[PDB]
Amino acid sequence: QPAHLCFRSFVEALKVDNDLVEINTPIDPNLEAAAITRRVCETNDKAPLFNNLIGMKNGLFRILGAPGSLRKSSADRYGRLARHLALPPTASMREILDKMLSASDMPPIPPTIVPTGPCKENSLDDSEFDLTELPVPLIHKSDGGKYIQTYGMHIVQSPDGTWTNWSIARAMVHDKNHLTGLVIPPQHIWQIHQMWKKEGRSDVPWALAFGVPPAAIMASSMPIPDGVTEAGYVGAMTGSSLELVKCDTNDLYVPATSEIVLEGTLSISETGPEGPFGEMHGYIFPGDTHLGAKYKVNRITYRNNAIMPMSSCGRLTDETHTMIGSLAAAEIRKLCQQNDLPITDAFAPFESQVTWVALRVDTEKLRAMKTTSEGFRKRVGDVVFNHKAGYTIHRLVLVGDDIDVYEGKDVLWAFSTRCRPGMDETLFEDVRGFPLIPYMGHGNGPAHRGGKVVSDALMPTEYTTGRNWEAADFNQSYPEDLKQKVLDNWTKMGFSHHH
Amino acid sequence: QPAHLCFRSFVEALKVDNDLVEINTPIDPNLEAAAITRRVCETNDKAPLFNNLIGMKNGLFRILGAPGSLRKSSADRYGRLARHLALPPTASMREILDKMLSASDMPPIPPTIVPTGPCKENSLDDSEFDLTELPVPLIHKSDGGKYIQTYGMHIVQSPDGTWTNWSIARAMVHDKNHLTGLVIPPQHIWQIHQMWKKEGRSDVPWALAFGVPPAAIMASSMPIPDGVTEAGYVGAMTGSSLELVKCDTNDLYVPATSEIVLEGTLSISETGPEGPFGEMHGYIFPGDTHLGAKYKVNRITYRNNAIMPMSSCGRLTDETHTMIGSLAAAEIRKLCQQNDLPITDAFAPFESQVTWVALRVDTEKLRAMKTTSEGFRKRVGDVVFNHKAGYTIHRLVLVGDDIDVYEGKDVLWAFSTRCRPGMDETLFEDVRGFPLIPYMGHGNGPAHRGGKVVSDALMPTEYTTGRNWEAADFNQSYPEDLKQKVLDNWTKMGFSHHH
Ligand SMILES: Cc1cc2c3c(c1C)C(C)(C)CC=[N+]3c1c([nH]c(=O)[nH]c1=O)N2C[C@H](O)[C@H](O)[C@H](O)COP(=O)(O)O
Ligand SMILES: Cc1cc2c3c(c1C)C(C)(C)CC=[N+]3c1c([nH]c(=O)[nH]c1=O)N2C[C@H](O)[C@H](O)[C@H](O)COP(=O)(O)O
Ligand SMILES: [K+]
Ligand SMILES: [K+]
Ligand SMILES: [K+]
Ligand SMILES: [K+]
Ligand SMILES: [Mn+2]
Ligand SMILES: [Mn+2]
Repeated sequence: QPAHLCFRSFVEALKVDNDLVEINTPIDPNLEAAAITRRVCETNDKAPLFNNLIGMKNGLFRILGAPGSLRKSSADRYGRLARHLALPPTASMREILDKMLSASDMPPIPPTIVPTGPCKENSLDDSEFDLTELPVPLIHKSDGGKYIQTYGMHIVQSPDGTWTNWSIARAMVHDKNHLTGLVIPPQHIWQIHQMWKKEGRSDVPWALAFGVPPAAIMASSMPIPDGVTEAGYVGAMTGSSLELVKCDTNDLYVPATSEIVLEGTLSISETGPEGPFGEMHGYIFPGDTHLGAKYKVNRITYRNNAIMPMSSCGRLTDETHTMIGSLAAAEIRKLCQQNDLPITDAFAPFESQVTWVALRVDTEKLRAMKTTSEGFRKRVGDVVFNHKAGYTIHRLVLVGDDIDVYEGKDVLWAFSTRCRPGMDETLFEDVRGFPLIPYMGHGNGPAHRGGKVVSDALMPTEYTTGRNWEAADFNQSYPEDLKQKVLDNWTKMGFSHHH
Repeated sequence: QPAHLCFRSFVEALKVDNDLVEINTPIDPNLEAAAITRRVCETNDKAPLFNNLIGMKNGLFRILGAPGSLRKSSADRYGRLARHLALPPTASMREILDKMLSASDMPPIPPTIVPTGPCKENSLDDSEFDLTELPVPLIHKSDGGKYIQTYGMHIVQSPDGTWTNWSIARAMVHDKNHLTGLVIPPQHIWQIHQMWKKEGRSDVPWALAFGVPPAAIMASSMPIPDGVTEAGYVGAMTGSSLELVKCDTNDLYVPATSEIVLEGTLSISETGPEGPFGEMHGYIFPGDTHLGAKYKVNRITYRNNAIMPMSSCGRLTDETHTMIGSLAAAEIRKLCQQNDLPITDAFAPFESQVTWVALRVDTEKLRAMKTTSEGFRKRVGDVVFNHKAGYTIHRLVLVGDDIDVYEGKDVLWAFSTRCRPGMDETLFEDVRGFPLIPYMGHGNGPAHRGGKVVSDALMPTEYTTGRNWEAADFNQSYPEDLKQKVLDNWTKMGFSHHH
């Protein structure tokens, strides 16, 4: 099976790329696996495959850390993400985000039901497993539980059957047969949960599949529109119908090559302690436990020699930055364009801890609109901050065509030099806020509302007659023939891609 | 003579450090020297010494570019600055800024007058020089003149004789015997000029010395207090009285080893076209010429084989970042402390284009103050933004003790995650603004007023009971013994100072 369609093949691809370290000696899931992974993520090293996890039994489980993190070299920096999508390892972020958006104006390709697959190789009924006995990692020393779920896909379906959602939401072990996790607005797992709660008749049929097709985990992490079944979006993106197998204990369908599948129910009534967890913004607040959603596990199925992917999330750079931020930015770009806003590109700078999105403006189109900063900022912020795709993002930075929004140095330059604090900004207090940002949930104001801003780093003439500066840089401050001469003589004089 | 006391010895020090490239073939001062220098500054390469400048005649002049720019390696990143000050090349920014502040609670050591020095080796009277015939560089292609003055020291004295100021302010060639330049409030050259204007009786006696003692050019660039003679501050910092020689045509005193000295007058009545110039924030606005101050040159004296230092300023990183930003930050740190504010450290992040200063707070002291964010931000911003040391800085970021303000990644992390836009900020519209920032002088609001902000990246419990988080990073999220084990086994497992 191709790497983008099969997690086991993806692992092989990483090995073949010299982008994997296999660790065959015993590693403790209590902190050690996650510490190694954390160090990988902070240094852009090779992904760790833990083949010898202390507590592994009857095939459950090995661990792959850092599945969607960065590589060291600039040339293949996003290669691990490219390997989720059948793209060349040198793909740019623009190419990755375009691939993720491509299915948005294509017919879905619905999944294909097959009778069996590798995920059925082994099974454990409700007398034969205990979640507390598996080698579930403790990822950060102050976590409030062992977070089994950091890179699997939750599967829930609307009561009417018409929408099946795939998403990544965290969850930890509660006891032998239950998990607790976040189920919060405006996420689609929450929206579907609310539908079942209003019906009031049963718990939500649920499955959680780990080690799913890489293209599917990417779509899981993306805020594609309400009511759109991710399986058919992934089918259209990849050009192929995804092969799914029915669960044994409910009528949901999971990817045939899933490494590990949990089947059960998400309660419409019960809750349990959840958190704290070391989160995407780089913090944990020890002791901050709150009631979360509660999942009951009735059955486990799994591949021979099953591998559990894990995100050791926190400070830069891991899957929470590369996937949450970038994929939100992609959706925001599309949303802007669909609202007739002249946005060409969007990216969440890593430097902002993916709390900003920089929006590149086609300034020729802007000039035709004959508008002003105040008006334009308000329009952009209303579109984005009133939409689910804007949920995680608290600052939008508008920049003109000279800025590469995929280069954080350039975004920071433009923000710092072109946006006058206060005057060139519009604050949004009556929008949904992202409580996980420390200044929100642990800050001075409402955790769930406000704290958002549009920062206009467009210069005045960008709205009227066109850019009226040149950069004071080597590229712009010297003629072509001179630059080339300098470059050609550089090493001759005495001065100093792949790598 | 030691390197910090003699520019010619400083050049030798750079050579001996393997931090100099001597270019002995012809180089054009029209753009080429500055293009090479620009590329150096953008890549942190070795400083260029142009020994063969097209247009050099009778000893005027060679050029040294990038005298205060960065080195590539982390270990000696600030080594060129350290060489201005007799510090080891591995000195930290903290050590550099402490050295620059050291003279602030020492008695001045006034200069010593000597009868002659190298700066008298050659001379040109007002029948023998023409500024338009010297190899003055065109630094950026759209500059409005040839900017002879980018790293020399202007010398002016109050009418009463009691304050002699040394500073760096730009100036360009106007004609055979005049320069034009910026003389703007609140700079000390402007303050002294105003004194002479109010007296109304003559033009200001002036000298401009290039290739001065490195320790003197550093103090030139620093906003030490009103009324303090830089020569005596430098004497106290270095522990030695600086040797000065009288000008030939006026009674000002210049460093004995100056490479090149211009003597003349700064007019109290006349102006001439000045600018545009490619500036510290990374921009030039072609055609933006305005009237500037006008200097008349009556005499030139110079060393044999004189060397003119040049800053090819613009986008990161050059002397305008390393010196303007850092030295302002140093003075701000002291100002805060003298106003009883619990500030330990200050630095202007390069990422902010040195428009921000991050202020590290001693949070134990803050807690004792029993205050709030709103109150504390206002107090800090009043002290700093009402003072000349705050002139160039438009955003102050308050951070707690865990943040190294000399590391821009950490400042950006804290700003993005701990300061809620709007709520956690105080805007200052009734303070002096820095018009050279594009969003000021070319922006939507008054060029000279407002546009400043205090951004509080202190978390709520930092004011009350103490930090209540741990970072989700390798350092903080794992115990000591584990970290050490991971590190010790890193290369064994398969994973990857001076450089
Ligand atoms: C890649 C990724 C995405 C996480 C995520 C993580 C990763 C690694 C974690 C597991 C390591 C930590 C927490 N995460 C959660 C999360 N969204 C959410 O609601 N709760 C979470 O608890 N997301 C973001 C969520 O997947 C995206 O917002 C999707 O748009 C949600 O899909 P949906 O649009 O169908 O609701
Ligand atoms: C290092 C450095 C400092 C420049 C400077 C440059 C460099 C390289 C340039 C020459 C390349 C470009 C412009 N600069 C000017 C400038 N200050 C100013 O008023 N006008 C300028 O035109 N400064 C900043 C000024 O030197 C500091 O603000 C000092 O505090 C001024 O000394 P003072 O406190 O005694 O007034
Ligand atoms: K999704
Ligand atoms: K603006
Ligand atoms: K000075
Ligand atoms: K704050
Ligand atoms: Mn969805
Ligand atoms: Mn001064």
